[PDB]
Amino acid sequence: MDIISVALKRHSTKAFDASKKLTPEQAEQIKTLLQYSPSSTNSQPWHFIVASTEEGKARVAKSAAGNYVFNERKMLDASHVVVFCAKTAMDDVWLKLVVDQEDADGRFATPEAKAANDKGRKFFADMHRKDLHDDAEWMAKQVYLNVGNFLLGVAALGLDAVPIEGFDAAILDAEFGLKEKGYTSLVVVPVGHHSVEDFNATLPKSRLPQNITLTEV
Amino acid sequence: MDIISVALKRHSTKAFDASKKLTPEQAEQIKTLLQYSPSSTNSQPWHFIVASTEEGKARVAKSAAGNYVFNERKMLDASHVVVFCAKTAMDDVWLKLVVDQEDADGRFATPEAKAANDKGRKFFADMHRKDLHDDAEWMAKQVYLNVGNFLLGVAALGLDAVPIEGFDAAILDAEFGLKEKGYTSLVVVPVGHHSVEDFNATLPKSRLPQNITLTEV
Ligand SMILES: Cc1cc2nc3c(=O)[nH]c(=O)nc-3n(C[C@H](O)[C@H](O)[C@H](O)COP(=O)(O)O)c2cc1C
Ligand SMILES: Cc1cc2nc3c(=O)[nH]c(=O)nc-3n(C[C@H](O)[C@H](O)[C@H](O)COP(=O)(O)O)c2cc1C
Repeated sequence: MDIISVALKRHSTKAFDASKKLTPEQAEQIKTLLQYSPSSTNSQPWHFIVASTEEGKARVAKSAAGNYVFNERKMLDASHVVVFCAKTAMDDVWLKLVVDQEDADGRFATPEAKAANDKGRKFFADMHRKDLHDDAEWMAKQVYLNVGNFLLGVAALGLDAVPIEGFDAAILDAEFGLKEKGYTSLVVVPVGHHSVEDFNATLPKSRLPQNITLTEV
Repeated sequence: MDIISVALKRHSTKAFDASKKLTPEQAEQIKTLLQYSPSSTNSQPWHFIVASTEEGKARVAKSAAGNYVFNERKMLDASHVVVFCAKTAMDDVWLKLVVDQEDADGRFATPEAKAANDKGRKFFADMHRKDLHDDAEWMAKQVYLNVGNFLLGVAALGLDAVPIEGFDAAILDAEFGLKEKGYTSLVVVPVGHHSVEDFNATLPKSRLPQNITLTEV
């Protein structure tokens, strides 16, 4: 159970074995990972859809019918398929909700601590929706962080997965009633076990040398 | 069971033990982690700065001014500090860097297949920097994905870390001459070991209930 090995061994599955499914335990482990991911000020500006039924994966895959047909198969054949969603705008409600939760779990000693945490959360939230007018992308950024967390996490569970950015968010939004609830699709991640039609399992892993992307000071 | 415990036990350390440094192997491991993270089309539109010296860390801490004082401590007290940077504009010279390392690592069986990815990568990049004119946030989204992978990874190594968004991007960029190289800092991640002053090490992890963030279908 060494994380580097799993980091060097994991890959983007290009073909899933429709027959091999997720344990009801692994199915639970998948939702736990999504939920427990960190976020700026613990804003958790996301929403997830975890397709488990063929009727569900088809609903999702329905967004890959365009010029992303090669992606369609990964969706339908994989055990579970999660489509990460980000909030469209950071509202005062979601903010009150987060702090009310942190309080419910006992993260505040005095009511003054609770207030100081809320003012700090609103400081950052405001500099985004009021100063820089980027709360939508700031929120989308955290969702991606959640994905990086997820990809490594499932890989460490001995599961295969692949981050799909090639899909019509517009079609997916409409198909699930998103945007109405204040959300958008950003990444689709089919999870399960790979089949022999997956070429990327035999191919070596590649990244640019550290002498180009990294500076030590 | 394995990464899940890691995921639920990890926390945003608020105070570091300066004397507690990373072991020689741990230092190489965090670097590997930064390197093998996935990214859309394997574009790796990122750059990292790892400060391990006392001089390096102070230079990064320079960005912890104004209303970001509460983060200066962690940037100096932590064993190593990683500055996550994204490219400011995706140019063909880099798309050529990626494809050349993929060809060199032995992923392409036929020269037709290499030209097949170059086109795939280009088409994806083209619709971002031309049509939507948002390649700056697209590359930035990839960096956050890398951070998520990093946060869980260092935690799996038994290391402490806190993702910092509270710093001055201009000071960090200027202090390192990033704009001229084509980069901008997004997230700062000091990593080492927590001190007993870390009030967050003993506090309970708070997250929203799954009945709000997750829709199982
Ligand atoms: C992108 C990002 C930026 C953050 N910025 C800061 C920061 O500037 N300073 C800090 O002390 N914590 C920062 N946090 C830590 C969050 O408050 C923390 O991740 C969140 O409350 C969840 O707590 P946990 O990491 O203990 O699970 C940041 C987290 C993320 C993901
Ligand atoms: C955000 C994102 C989007 C990607 N889009 C796709 C996609 O639509 N289809 C696909 O097969 N792979 C996709 N990839 C997988 C990448 O090509 C892959 O992560 C990269 O080549 C590095 O290889 P690895 O995943 O084996 O480490 C994507 C990856 C990420 C992180």
